Amino acid sequence: PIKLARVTKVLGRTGSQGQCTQVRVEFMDDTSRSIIRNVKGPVREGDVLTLLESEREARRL
Amino acid sequence: MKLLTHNLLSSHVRGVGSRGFPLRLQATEVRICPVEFNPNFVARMIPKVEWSAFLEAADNLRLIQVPKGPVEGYEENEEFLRTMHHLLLEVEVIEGTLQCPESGRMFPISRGIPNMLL
Amino acid sequence: RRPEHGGPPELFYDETEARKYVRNSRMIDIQTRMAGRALELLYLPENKPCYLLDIGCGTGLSGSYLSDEGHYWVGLDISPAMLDEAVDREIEGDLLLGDMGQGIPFKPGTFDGCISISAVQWLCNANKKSENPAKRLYCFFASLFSVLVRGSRAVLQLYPENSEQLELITTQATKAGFSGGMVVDYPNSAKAKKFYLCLFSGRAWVLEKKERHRRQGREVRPDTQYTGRKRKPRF
Amino acid sequence: RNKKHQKLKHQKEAEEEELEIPPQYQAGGPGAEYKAKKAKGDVKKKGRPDPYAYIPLN
Amino acid sequence: PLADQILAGNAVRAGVREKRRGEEY
Amino acid sequence: DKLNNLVLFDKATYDKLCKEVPNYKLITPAVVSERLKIRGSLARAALQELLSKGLIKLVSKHRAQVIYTRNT
RNA sequence: UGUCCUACGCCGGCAGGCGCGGGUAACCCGUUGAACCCCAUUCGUGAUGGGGAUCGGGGAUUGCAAUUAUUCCCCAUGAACGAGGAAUUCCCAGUAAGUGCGGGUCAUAAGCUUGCGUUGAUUAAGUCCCUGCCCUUUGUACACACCGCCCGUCGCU
Ligand SMILES: Nc1ncnc2c1ncn2[C@@H]1O[C@H](CSCC[C@H](N)C(=O)O)[C@@H](O)[C@H]1O
Repeated sequence: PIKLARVTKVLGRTGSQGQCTQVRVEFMDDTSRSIIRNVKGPVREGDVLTLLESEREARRL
Repeated sequence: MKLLTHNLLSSHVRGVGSRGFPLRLQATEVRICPVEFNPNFVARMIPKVEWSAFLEAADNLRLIQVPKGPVEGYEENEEFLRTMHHLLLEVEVIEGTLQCPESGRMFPISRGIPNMLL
Repeated sequence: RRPEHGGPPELFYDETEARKYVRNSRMIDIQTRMAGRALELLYLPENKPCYLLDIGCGTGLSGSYLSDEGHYWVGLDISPAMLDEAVDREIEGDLLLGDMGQGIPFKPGTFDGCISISAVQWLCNANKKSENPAKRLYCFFASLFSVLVRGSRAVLQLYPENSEQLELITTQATKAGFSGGMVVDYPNSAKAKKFYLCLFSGRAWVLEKKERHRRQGREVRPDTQYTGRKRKPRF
Repeated sequence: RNKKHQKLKHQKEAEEEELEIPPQYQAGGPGAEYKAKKAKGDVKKKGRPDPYAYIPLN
Repeated sequence: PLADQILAGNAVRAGVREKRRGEEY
Repeated sequence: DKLNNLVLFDKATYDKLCKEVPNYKLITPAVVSERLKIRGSLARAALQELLSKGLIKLVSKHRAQVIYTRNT
């Protein structure tokens, strides 16, 4: 199910070429859950994302 | 669908290998496409192929009028080699079906290309 | 920049790409002389009828070249649009739709020769999580060594985007029993550098002493034309 | 700069194949004569066939 | 510490890098 | 394949134009040319003739794009 | 930028020809009436009014001399080319790109190289995956080096 969630903290540039951004995300519908995600594109604090599969939390070193 | 092409076919699925051949045939409409006749091609592919495969495949395709044994020669028997030319190289099953014997997988020959995917 | 980066070959090779492929003069000309080089690169004897595989057939202009030389062939491909425009081209041979990396569905001891044109480079990268290029290449190459006649030949044309693709392809080929090598046609050229993996199923002594005395830090005579030179015969 | 680029791209290719060879032996069992000194290209000879390269597979 | 090495090994370095790129009268 | 757009009004084509063009909700040369299989210059001429008889409403005029639509 | 730049008058359809003025120059070309752009007409998916190569005829101009076409003009011919399997170039804002105009080379080219203005963006504000170069630590992995196998069989002088 489509679930929407807001960016609180961008954790940094990840990926081999720096193509992705690791970011800290909290949900609006339940503003208690917190997840870590990888995004493509320019992200600043306050961006709200639409997640198709909001179960797994992404990871890169 | 060329007859030699089906009768060299096997099943590329992992379990039944390499005993997946021969594939069972069925035809709903058959066409004849003109193909050039080099008798050396037929004379070299006749020793290559199992002939009981021809018997079972033609019985699947309703057809009986084939030679029953390996017809080996120096390309001197024009009537025999012409019959195998018509049957193998010219008879095409443009629309048809294929059933895998040892796995049961279904392959529709749909104008005139069978799909053989996962 | 390159077709491989588009994704899986079932999605980059859609109907629009097929219609741009069939109406492309450079594609026709280059892939035609590549089919010529491919058929000339395996030493199948002259005036001898042979049975061939033409995998990565796409349009079948490689198959049209094989049928032009009198030889019959079986086409195998993954994209339906390529097979649709190939049957629209009224090619002589028989086609088949199926992924090559899963395995070629043919009985062993079958084909006199194999020709692959611009297709083996697509098995070097994984576009699905279930996909693994190493095992896929191993399976596809083992399927070649199975379905081919022992002692037949297989030419495998490619444009490797780096040496890692060549490394993995050659390792998976040599671990499937294949014996052969690489014909790199026009190696130092750029517009004609084409990779074809071809496969088949079976006085000094005094100088040293003076350098010793130089390293030891003492005065040494200058090294000249007359360093080691026999002054006279000794009676 | 593009010269050294291309040259040691080729050198990396050769080194990678040469380092492929020993584990290939373990787990299991190039146009230099056609290089033109005057220019980048590929010059034909009469004694030998058209320019090529043979790297055999082990 | 071991906790610091594990956390710093599973996180991403961020921040420091500067790129030098590029009236009244 | 090769289009065979008519260079001039046929009788049936002219009748079908006169009784099917004035109810389309969008009148441009391109749509009449594509769905009547006619050459676009004569499509423009037919649209100008239909405007001249006071039956179709022009919306905007340009050298690049001209658009008409129904009166009501 | 200019003692070859040129205003203007007359002739020829055009290249061009004749005459008469200005300019050693923010003084004259020159309020540099540029092209893209803008506004109307024709065209209608057609290797077609797209594209111009290559040719046939004639005219004009610079040169001692234009043949193997110096250059330009007019009429005719309308080839390949349908967005390039594949190797790669440059680039982060008045920028790329589209578009014209100047300077040097020059009796005549355009054909390089330098500049100028006009219209005006897509992406990006990161990285060390490829390449270059600079560091630091190290010489423990691999390679080298060391040892071992160093191929066997008969046949005559
Ligand atoms: N794994 C795979 N299995 C089968 N076909 C594949 C494949 N990966 C790529 N291909 C095929 O490779 C082709 C590349 S285009 C080749 C066209 C052909 N050489 C010609 O010009 O006649 C496509 O038709 C694509 O479907």
